[PDB]
Amino acid sequence: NPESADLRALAKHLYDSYIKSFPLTKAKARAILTGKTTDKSPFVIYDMNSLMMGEDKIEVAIRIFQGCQFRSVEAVQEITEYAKSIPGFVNLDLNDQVTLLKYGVHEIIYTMLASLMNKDGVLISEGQGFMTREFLKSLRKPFGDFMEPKFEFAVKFNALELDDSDLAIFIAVIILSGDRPGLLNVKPIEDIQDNLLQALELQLKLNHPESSQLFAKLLQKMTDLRQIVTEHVQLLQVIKKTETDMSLHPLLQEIYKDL
Amino acid sequence: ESADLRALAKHLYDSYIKSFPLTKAKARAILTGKSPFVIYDMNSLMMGEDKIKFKHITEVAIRIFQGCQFRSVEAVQEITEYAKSIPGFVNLDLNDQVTLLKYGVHEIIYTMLASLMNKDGVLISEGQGFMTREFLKSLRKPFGDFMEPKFEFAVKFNALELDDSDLAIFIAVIILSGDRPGLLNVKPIEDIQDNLLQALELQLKLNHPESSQLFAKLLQKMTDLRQIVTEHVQLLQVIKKTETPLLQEIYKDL
Ligand SMILES: C#CCOc1ccc(/C=C2\SC(=S)NC2=O)cc1
Ligand SMILES: C#CCOc1ccc(/C=C2\SC(=S)NC2=O)cc1
Repeated sequence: NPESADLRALAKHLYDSYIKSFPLTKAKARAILTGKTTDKSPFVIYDMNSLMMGEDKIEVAIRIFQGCQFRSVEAVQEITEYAKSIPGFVNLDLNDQVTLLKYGVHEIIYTMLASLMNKDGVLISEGQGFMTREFLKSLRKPFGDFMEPKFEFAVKFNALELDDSDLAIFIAVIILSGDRPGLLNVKPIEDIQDNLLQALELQLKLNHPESSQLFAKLLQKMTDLRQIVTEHVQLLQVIKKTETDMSLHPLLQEIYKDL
Repeated sequence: ESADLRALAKHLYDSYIKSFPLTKAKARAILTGKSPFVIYDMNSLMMGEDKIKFKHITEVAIRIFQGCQFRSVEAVQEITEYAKSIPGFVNLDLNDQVTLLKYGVHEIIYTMLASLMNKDGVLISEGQGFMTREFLKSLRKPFGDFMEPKFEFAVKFNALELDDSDLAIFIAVIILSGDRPGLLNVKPIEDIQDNLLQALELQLKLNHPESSQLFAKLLQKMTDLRQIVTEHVQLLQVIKKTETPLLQEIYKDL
């Protein structure tokens, strides 16, 4: 194990800072969704009466949507915290840091949203709740189509059966993309990712020694992420016209602006 | 048992060299002779941004201030990597690691900032530049009173004439402070620090035999450090009442 030991140390570092940056890991999500407890069982929201009942322990479609955005802002904060811990990220040009976050934040958000999802719904409110897929689809349709692409991607992506130690390196690879529009110094970004991609390859080979070409399949999923992000920005462009009274968050505004 | 303390001292020094590019020996060679670009007024600041490379290059006083905090973010990552090298640190509770770092990064940032400072100014941009103390004082209020406390601390601290091998163990001692608010398991933290304090005592007695109680005086500097940190966050909230997106999330601390 020559220089593979450096990649193992990098994997462990990213995983340690992953746990320190995201309070709801995939491990805790799967322990809740399956039923490995009686204290971690979520309250299930599936209709109007179960929503009103679940509003004790933390318009209707507007309220759910605003709740989504706030969770998204919090997620951007956590991803920012995690990004600062990627070796070399804070040593890059400041403009490039803003750019990498601006275009990577949502690909990671949907990637990690898969961890909170099954084919039937998605965990909410730090895992205290669980909103069903059909209830989200039953919302008034501009809002009813917002979560279905995330659910379809999550079904296909959860089949890879990645744990948190894999996802830490994977989302690090997403942040350090040298093909982002408007980057000033691409070469250093590509060097960091070259290291992150090596680390991810080794981690997937050791953690999934039977998953043939899991590295390639995981890399191919980034295509689906792009498509998901595109459909979302279009959907937002519809909501901005239909709902002239709803407010989009400034942080979310700066991310999607001129994307 | 002293051989174990010496092994810990050498280990922490090698990790210190690996983690911090601009060491105190490097900085002091620059502050004596080896050729940094000097920033002494507004015009030399303009020419500095056009010739070197920085992190403050993106009112002038507000810009200088932000470059203090960006560098602090960069510094936090270097300090984080070094802390992970302290024996026993990674085996601690994860929440305790986050807490120790959260409350230690400031004291360490100023401790090591003293290594880049003399009575006349501070090195910047990995030693490529040197911003004068007078030009920092000439900044408009409240930004002109931001760095002067750090300079006054660095003078008294540098009078101790510590080197990198001393500062490595000293920083490690700061991290393992068992009195940080919110710690869940103080016992192993204080155990590691008890070992680090022994290593620091032996190091100072072997490296500065003419200084009788240098260990005691170095410990006395921590009160001055916590005053500098405590009084720094005050000017930081007043700074939050004088500066009104995605960039502000990157610098959510410092
Ligand atoms: C249309 C639409 C979007 O659907 C969603 C999906 C997930 C959430 C997550 C929540 S809500 C809450 S409270 N805490 C969370 O994490 C909210 C709305
Ligand atoms: C009032 C005020 C703030 O004064 C300072 C002091 C030090 C720095 C450090 C820098 S800036 C750079 S680039 N590289 C460094 O190490 C920046 C601003």
